Amino acid sequence: STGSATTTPIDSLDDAYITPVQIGTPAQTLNLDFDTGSSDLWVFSSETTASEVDGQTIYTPSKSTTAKLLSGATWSISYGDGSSSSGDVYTDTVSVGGLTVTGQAVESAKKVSSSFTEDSTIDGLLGLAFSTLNTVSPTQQKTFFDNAKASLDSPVFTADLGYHAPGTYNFGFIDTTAYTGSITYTAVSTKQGFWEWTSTGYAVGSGTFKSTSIDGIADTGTTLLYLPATVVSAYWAQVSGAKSSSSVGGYVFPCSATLPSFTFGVGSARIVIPGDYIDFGPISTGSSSCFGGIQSSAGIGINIFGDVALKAAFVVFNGATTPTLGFASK
Repeated sequence: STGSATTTPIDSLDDAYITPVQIGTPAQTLNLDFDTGSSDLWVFSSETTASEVDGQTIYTPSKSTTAKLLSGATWSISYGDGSSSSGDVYTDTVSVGGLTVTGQAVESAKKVSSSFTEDSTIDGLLGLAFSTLNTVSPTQQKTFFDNAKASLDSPVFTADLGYHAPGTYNFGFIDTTAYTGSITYTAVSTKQGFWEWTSTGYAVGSGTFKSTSIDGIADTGTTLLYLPATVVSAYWAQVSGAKSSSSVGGYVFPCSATLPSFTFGVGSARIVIPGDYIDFGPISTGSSSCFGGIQSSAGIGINIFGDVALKAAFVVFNGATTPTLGFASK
């Protein structure tokens, strides 16, 4: 089997991407944030505290003939931006882009933090990291990909995110029309439960490439590119007036600037992020200070190749027995 679904930015800045997902019988379609940095599929639901729902579409398990309470199971997750959610668990039929998993754990939120409530366009998350990070207790549950894998034509999924445009998540096949040149594959460590890999270096604009190992994760659920302070300083030093602002919470730059590109290495290959992808616009409405899309990872504890980086590539998440990651230009 295979599946193919379009993923769409939630706003004009590509702050996140939503992908339609069919849950239950008859289908209930919710727009989920596909997140290769976590491993819980959770949804706004009929059980979510009413005051914490503000425009989201909810999953109602009592209206699904295939829903079954997973008795005794609970979940609770805290993300790296400080957001969180928790609740109980059902199993139900879940389909993405034509690909169907029966008996998928669907984690029903009883509580969500304010950032989730305030984002009316995101109806929940679909985790695509390794199942060892799944938070369901006392019986840990598998991701949608892990459940689908044996049925897929090939044990892979791909992320093809757009810049200010829709893109695609494919399951079970590599669309050879969706990228240019060849795909370069690189080793993955699953020791921390992430799609963790080591970039071979970077360049700023038209500058010379610096060969240096940068360990980080491929995380479709993180908006920005978070890299070591040394790397980030070298980037922003090429933008007149750019500075790190503790009051704003990162690097800002004059909105009048033309940003340089940023290149990262994948083995001997190179992925170029155009300067425009690094512009996240005014810090507040009407400001002439703009927020940068490359930020320091210092204090996070890991480097994160988020959407800013990933949307510059066609990315293969290879879930073969020895997992790997592939990157191609597009």
